[PDB]
Amino acid sequence: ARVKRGVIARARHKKILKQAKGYYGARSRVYRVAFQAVIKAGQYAYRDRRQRKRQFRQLWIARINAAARQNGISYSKFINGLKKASVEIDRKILADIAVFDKVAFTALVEKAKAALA
Amino acid sequence: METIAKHRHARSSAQKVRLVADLIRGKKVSQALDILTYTNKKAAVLVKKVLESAIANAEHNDGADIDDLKVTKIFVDEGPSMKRIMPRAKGRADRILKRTSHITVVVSDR
Amino acid sequence: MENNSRTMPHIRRTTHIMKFAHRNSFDFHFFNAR
Amino acid sequence: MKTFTAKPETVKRDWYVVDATGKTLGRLATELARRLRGKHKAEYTPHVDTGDYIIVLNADKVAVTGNKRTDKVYYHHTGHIGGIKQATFEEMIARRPERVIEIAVKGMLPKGPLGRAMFRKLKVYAGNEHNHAAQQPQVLDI
Amino acid sequence: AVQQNKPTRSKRGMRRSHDALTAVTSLSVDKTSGEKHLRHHITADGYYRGRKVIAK
Amino acid sequence: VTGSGKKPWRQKGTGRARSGSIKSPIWRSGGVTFAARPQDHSQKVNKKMYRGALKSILSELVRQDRLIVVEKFSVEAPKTKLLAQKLKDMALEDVLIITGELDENLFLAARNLHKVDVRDATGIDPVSLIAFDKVVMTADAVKQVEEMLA
RNA sequence: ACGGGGCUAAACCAUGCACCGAAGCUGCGGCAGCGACGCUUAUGCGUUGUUGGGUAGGGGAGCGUUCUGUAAGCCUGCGAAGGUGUGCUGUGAGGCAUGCUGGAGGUAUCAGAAGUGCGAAUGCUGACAUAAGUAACGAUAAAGCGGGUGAAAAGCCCGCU
RNA sequence: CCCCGGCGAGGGGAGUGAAAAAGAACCUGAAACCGUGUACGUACAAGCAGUGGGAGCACGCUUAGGCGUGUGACUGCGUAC
Ligand SMILES: NCCC[C@H](N)C(=O)O
Ligand SMILES: [K+]
Ligand SMILES: [K+]
Ligand SMILES: [K+]
Ligand SMILES: [K+]
Ligand SMILES: [K+]
Ligand SMILES: [K+]
Ligand SMILES: [K+]
Ligand SMILES: [K+]
Ligand SMILES: [K+]
Ligand SMILES: [Mg+2]
Ligand SMILES: [Mg+2]
Ligand SMILES: [Mg+2]
Ligand SMILES: [Mg+2]
Ligand SMILES: [Mg+2]
Ligand SMILES: [Mg+2]
Ligand SMILES: [Mg+2]
Ligand SMILES: [Mg+2]
Ligand SMILES: [Mg+2]
Ligand SMILES: [Mg+2]
Ligand SMILES: [Mg+2]
Ligand SMILES: [Mg+2]
Ligand SMILES: [Mg+2]
Ligand SMILES: [Mg+2]
Ligand SMILES: [Mg+2]
Ligand SMILES: [Mg+2]
Ligand SMILES: [Mg+2]
Ligand SMILES: [Mg+2]
Ligand SMILES: [Mg+2]
Ligand SMILES: [Mg+2]
Ligand SMILES: [Mg+2]
Ligand SMILES: [Mg+2]
Ligand SMILES: [Mg+2]
Ligand SMILES: [Mg+2]
Ligand SMILES: [Mg+2]
Ligand SMILES: [Mg+2]
Ligand SMILES: [Mg+2]
Ligand SMILES: [Mg+2]
Ligand SMILES: [Mg+2]
Ligand SMILES: [Mg+2]
Ligand SMILES: [Mg+2]
Ligand SMILES: [Mg+2]
Ligand SMILES: [Mg+2]
Ligand SMILES: [Mg+2]
Ligand SMILES: [Mg+2]
Repeated sequence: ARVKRGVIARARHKKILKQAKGYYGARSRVYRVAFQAVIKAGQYAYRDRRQRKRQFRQLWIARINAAARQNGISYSKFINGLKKASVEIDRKILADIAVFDKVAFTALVEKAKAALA
Repeated sequence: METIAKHRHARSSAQKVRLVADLIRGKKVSQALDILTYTNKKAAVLVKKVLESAIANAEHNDGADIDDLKVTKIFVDEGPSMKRIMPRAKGRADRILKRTSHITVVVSDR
Repeated sequence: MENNSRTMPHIRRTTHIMKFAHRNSFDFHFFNAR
Repeated sequence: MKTFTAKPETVKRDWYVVDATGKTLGRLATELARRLRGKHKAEYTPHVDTGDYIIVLNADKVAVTGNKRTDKVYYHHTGHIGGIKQATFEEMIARRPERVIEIAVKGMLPKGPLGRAMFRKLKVYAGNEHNHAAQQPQVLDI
Repeated sequence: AVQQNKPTRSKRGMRRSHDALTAVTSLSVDKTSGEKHLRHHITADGYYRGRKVIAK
Repeated sequence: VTGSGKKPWRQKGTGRARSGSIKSPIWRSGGVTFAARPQDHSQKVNKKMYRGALKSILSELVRQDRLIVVEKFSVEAPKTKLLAQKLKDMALEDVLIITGELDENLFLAARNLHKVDVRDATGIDPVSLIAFDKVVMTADAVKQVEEMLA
């Protein structure tokens, strides 16, 4: 029962090189380099599913901070005021109203200034 | 209609013939023949005989006219190499490649 | 001896080529870590 | 829904003019770097230049505290061996005073192609006059 | 002295960006025979500048 | 493998991986690492396990309606056409015939029918009792299997 | 000899209230292991508690390849194996369908047996790169011209130096 | 058999054959490697060359929109096995 390897080994190598499309040089042509590059792309993709949640909250906070200072209050006093006024809107929606409905953001600031005073 | 002539297993490397084939790509065949006449390369002799043969194939087999033909495609491919042995110092042997090439000229009046 | 070389059948003893201490230009002052 | 990003073909940029007479050097430079980057706008995007154009007048009259007018030393190297060169704050003011504000603002900007394009919107002058009246710069009393 | 890394096909084509041939631009036309030739060279019939210089 | 035991090159100095034999299984044309021998693949079955397996197979042929008991089953001349006509008169196509002791008219007539095996009662085996669709035993063959299986 | 810019606080001490900050904790959705109790199981489901970083190493469960039986069956010139694309699908090894190429083989299911899975061993054999159109073209005794032949002559033939 | 070519090599027709990209360097014809064409990017820009975000352009769809494919300016993180 002698087994030859040609059909199985080619399909395994072709699966790796399909995932390595777009890569530079030997990373899209050569199996020894492409296999190594597909694994490093998988460690990066796992790590950046965690960093995607940090980088968007960092972006929302900087946009709330900019729009709150257009109404005379800082970020840390605007968040404290919305917590005292029991407003449960999160930073993703607050940064979105700050861009698309600037009047409705002013109404939230006056709600937060009222609870602090 | 396109018309092809080829020289297969031409005894020169593809890198040396590709320098001459880049001179006449896209030209009218009247202009391309006189560029090849005054190019001082051995590959210019080889490309001229393939272009002269593609011209004659288009007149005879395709009924074309000479004053409207242009070099639409021209490309040089690598052929098989002949392995030779070269003695070096102190008992060393190197391996000599004698590279060949495939020349392909396509003339078209459109 | 290397008796069945297909790349170089003409030669059997070849370490005068690549072994540094067996070349004809080897000097013993290269071996000074003593 | 995806988060808004500013598109560079539709970015609103404005023109301002700042008088630097008697201002502290670093406290003026942090506000300059905020507005060149665009941190004061709600449309802020970290990879888009959404900032403003700023004209700075009277760069030779900026102020520093302490003994920094004789003790702040600016270093650079020329690339040749032994070629380290220094200059005090007063030597920079007396020779090329627009460089003092430009160096301080460049160190507060991001490093890369985008921060080099943010720096291009800063227009520093040593005197009280500029020739950008066609851009109609608004007086920013910061 | 020899390389520590294999240079790429990108680096090979950048070096060959100065290897291109220049074509001769203006063959002259002899004013008696009408034959094309190089400038300041005789024709293949042996004319030069209107007269038969090489009776061959 | 045919070849000598000469070391292909020396141990140290040539700048190349060390070798000791041209017949190494790493090399092309070299030996097989765990090259095989002729072996005996036969297993032992206990006598009671062989007889206990036959009684279960025979009980399933009674249960799954695949066992046929007649009293007579033979042909009259050693002709293939006689048995093929006889079996389609009984709606039997693929069948094992077990008889008491073997008639040679029947043994010759079924040598060409590829779906039909004719056996005597002692030459049964557990695989052909499962591999054929129907099993026809004569009435004198059934009493021999009972004395064989105690 | 602040990470830098810069700083007379943007430094230090004391007190206070905010906010940022991790794969920690919470929220929502999903999978699996080990206990406990049960619509009742026939060995699976339901409820609940808890657990799930991992080398050496121990335990458990699977994928795929070639060959044998099932198979004188089933699929296939109305196109098999192989090759090359695309779509769908599973937690994974993988699976399924189909366009083009190819031109005669392939094989379900449940079992059985292994030359059963490769990136490394200065592994072995073949093919092809790189340096690179780079070094070199083998004695520094030496060539010049006219004619001939030829598709083509610095090197061949003839002649004179 | 005709044509180019040195009464070459090699090729283009024609013809045979189910097929000549089955043409004798001959079944199938993978990969490394080398070219031609097209779309997008690229000549103020610093590093394991990816990954997360993402504008523009091109080509398909199908609509009272924004999806698919290719490319990837700019930007956070990131020193192969
Ligand atoms: N006795 C002389 C044998 C020579 C051989 N080719 C060698 O290289 O040894
Ligand atoms: K021997
Ligand atoms: K197929
Ligand atoms: K290896
Ligand atoms: K080369
Ligand atoms: K010489
Ligand atoms: K074929
Ligand atoms: K081929
Ligand atoms: K290929
Ligand atoms: K990036
Ligand atoms: Mg030599
Ligand atoms: Mg010798
Ligand atoms: Mg070595
Ligand atoms: Mg063998
Ligand atoms: Mg016995
Ligand atoms: Mg038979
Ligand atoms: Mg620090
Ligand atoms: Mg908080
Ligand atoms: Mg978190
Ligand atoms: Mg967390
Ligand atoms: Mg957790
Ligand atoms: Mg674990
Ligand atoms: Mg854990
Ligand atoms: Mg089988
Ligand atoms: Mg198969
Ligand atoms: Mg297919
Ligand atoms: Mg094996
Ligand atoms: Mg391998
Ligand atoms: Mg390994
Ligand atoms: Mg071979
Ligand atoms: Mg070979
Ligand atoms: Mg080599
Ligand atoms: Mg060099
Ligand atoms: Mg040189
Ligand atoms: Mg030289
Ligand atoms: Mg010589
Ligand atoms: Mg001479
Ligand atoms: Mg002569
Ligand atoms: Mg034909
Ligand atoms: Mg046919
Ligand atoms: Mg055949
Ligand atoms: Mg073939
Ligand atoms: Mg091919
Ligand atoms: Mg540029
Ligand atoms: Mg510059």
